[PDB]
Amino acid sequence: QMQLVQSGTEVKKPGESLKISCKGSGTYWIGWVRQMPGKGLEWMGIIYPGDSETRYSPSFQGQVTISADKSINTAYLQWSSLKASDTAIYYCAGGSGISTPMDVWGQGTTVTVSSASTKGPSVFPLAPSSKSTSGGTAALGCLVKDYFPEPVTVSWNSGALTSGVHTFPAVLQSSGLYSLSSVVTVPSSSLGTQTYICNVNHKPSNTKVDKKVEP
Amino acid sequence: DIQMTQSPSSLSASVGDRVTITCRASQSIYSALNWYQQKPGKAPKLLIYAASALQSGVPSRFSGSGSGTDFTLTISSLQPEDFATYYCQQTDIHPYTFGQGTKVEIKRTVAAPSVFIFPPSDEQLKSGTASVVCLLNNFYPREAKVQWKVDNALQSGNSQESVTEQDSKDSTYSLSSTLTLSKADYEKHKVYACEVTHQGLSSPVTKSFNRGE
Ligand SMILES: [Cl-]
Ligand SMILES: [Cl-]
Ligand code: NA
Repeated sequence: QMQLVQSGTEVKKPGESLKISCKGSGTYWIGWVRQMPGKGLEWMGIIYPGDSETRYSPSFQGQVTISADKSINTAYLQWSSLKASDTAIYYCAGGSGISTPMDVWGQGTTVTVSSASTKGPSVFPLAPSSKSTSGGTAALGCLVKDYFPEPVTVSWNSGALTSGVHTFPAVLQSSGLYSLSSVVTVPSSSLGTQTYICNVNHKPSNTKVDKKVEP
Repeated sequence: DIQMTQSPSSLSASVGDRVTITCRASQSIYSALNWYQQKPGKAPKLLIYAASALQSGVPSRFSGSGSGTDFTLTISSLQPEDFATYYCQQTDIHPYTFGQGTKVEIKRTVAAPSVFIFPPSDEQLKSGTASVVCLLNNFYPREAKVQWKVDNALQSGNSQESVTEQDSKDSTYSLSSTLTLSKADYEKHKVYACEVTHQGLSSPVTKSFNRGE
């Protein structure tokens, strides 16, 4: 398959420089696309690496540099001074032949720009009670609070409990730290019979927490 | 730049339905229009180029139509793998601008949420904060309003929410809202309430507790 392979996840501070890469293996042009978290696709610009002719979307002109090294079939997107608002996924796209534009896409490079620093989560119980019980069903969970950067993984009972589990998307707090909840609905008669443990892994901080959640 | 308008922003459909979604360009772009599919956590995939040409490997239930300013993407018989977000993009004039996307979600009947409230843990209070979590479980459609009240005072600026992707089994959504206060602020108030508004409820549902009760 013709494919475009992008460079890995980036976590940067405001004012840092950054250069990300897009390599073709198996296009006479490469485009760049921004997708901010929870938002749609935005066209940034294009380069023809044969002679490095570039064009920028007026929104991106002077905000980023597109470049290429034809000798190694690689294109780049470079910032001299990152902003928090540069937090996004970046995709490169190209054309596997002369008739089908944008048929090849890179897998995307996730870039986080924040003043926050690497931090493992606090894992708090969301205890089942009468305030979380509805006709024989109880809800319980874990609040996975104040971590940076994404992502975290959550399982229940080491992956044995999957039915009725809702693990929410994280929210970014005004502190610059993420928070997410994971909940499960269970028979209220199981409380006190079945142990419920949320297994939390935050690889960026090497944090692993197993939190027992009891009534 | 060319403005691309997609309609609708989201639509609900059943497996086997014929689904159309529209894309308008702010000037004629002839037949220079691509359609993409995107699923959560994945790169966009080209379905259709030149307004009506199927990309290799795309199922023949997908078709495109239109020329000039007004374009459509039709799925003749919607399959479970087709619930996704769709984008159009003009390929005529740089910059090659995108539409804002149309999400195709699964249609089901209205389902009221089950509402659960969770007081802060002693572990968190010792650490200096108080989070109160309001869970709206397994409802439809996605639109819901959660209001926090502390001693019957409406809160602003101190809560955040997020919603799950539609469950592929029962086609419902769930929503978590977190009210976060300082430990000092939490200790000054008695009654913590989340008030839920949803199409499935004939009137708002309040779940509440009294601090230390
Ligand atoms: Cl088909
Ligand atoms: Cl765009
Ligand atoms: Na046509």
